[PDB]
Amino acid sequence: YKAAVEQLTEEQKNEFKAAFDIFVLGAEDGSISTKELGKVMRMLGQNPTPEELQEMIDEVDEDGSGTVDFDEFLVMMVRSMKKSEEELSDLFRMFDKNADGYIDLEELKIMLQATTITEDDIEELMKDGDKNNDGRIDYDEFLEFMKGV
Ligand SMILES: CC(C)COC[C@H](CN(Cc1ccccc1)c1ccccc1)N1CCCC1
Ligand SMILES: CC(C)COC[C@H](CN(Cc1ccccc1)c1ccccc1)N1CCCC1
Ligand SMILES: CC(C)COC[C@H](CN(Cc1ccccc1)c1ccccc1)N1CCCC1
Ligand SMILES: [Ca+2]
Ligand SMILES: [Ca+2]
Ligand SMILES: [Ca+2]
Repeated sequence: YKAAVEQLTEEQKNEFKAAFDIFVLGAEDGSISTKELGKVMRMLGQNPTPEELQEMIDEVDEDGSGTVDFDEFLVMMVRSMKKSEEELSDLFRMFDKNADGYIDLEELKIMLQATTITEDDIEELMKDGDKNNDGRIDYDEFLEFMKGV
């Protein structure tokens, strides 16, 4: 909910902002349309249909603008943290190409293709998610990372 968004620390909002920035790369009016959602999806190795992408945009577009702005992105995230389990597993697998149950530094570099976010940002992301210091994020770490401890 809108209010719950204000429970996020200032650092969480910034991190979500960094993620939002990747989606709006080269976007009109800096908001996420089906076009940008399709580009990230494709960069992650998927091949969504127009119906699937439109379904995702409508699910989080609260003002019927047809696009997702940062405020709506935040609410969307707050909502998933506080079905979500399944999307999380798929997302993990999108990064875990060899299916060994880990996301290593190289696999995270997928986010630099056709791209705002930098290698330093990636190595930092890795440190944030890698709790046991083995240079990788396993599924349990990933879930804790995505849900918030
Ligand atoms: C590498 C694969 C294991 C991940 O793809 C799984 C897809 C993702 N979904 C939704 C989704 C998108 C983003 C993040 C998590 C889930 C999907 C839907 C439309 C287009 C591409 C993927 N789900 C489709 C139904 C069950 C599998
Ligand atoms: C997967 C979770 C961490 C966040 O859940 C949001 C995703 C799609 N997101 C994020 C996303 C999209 C593609 C690839 C990775 C993550 C989303 C993003 C932008 C616009 C709309 C939805 N689904 C929410 C319900 C249906 C959509
Ligand atoms: C799931 C999406 C809404 C984006 O989530 C963004 C980041 C890291 N993502 C990076 C990412 C960028 C763009 C699209 C999808 C994901 C991430 C990626 C891989 C492994 C761990 C985190 N999470 C860190 C803690 C909560 C936010
Ligand atoms: Ca909107
Ligand atoms: Ca892997
Ligand atoms: Ca680890």
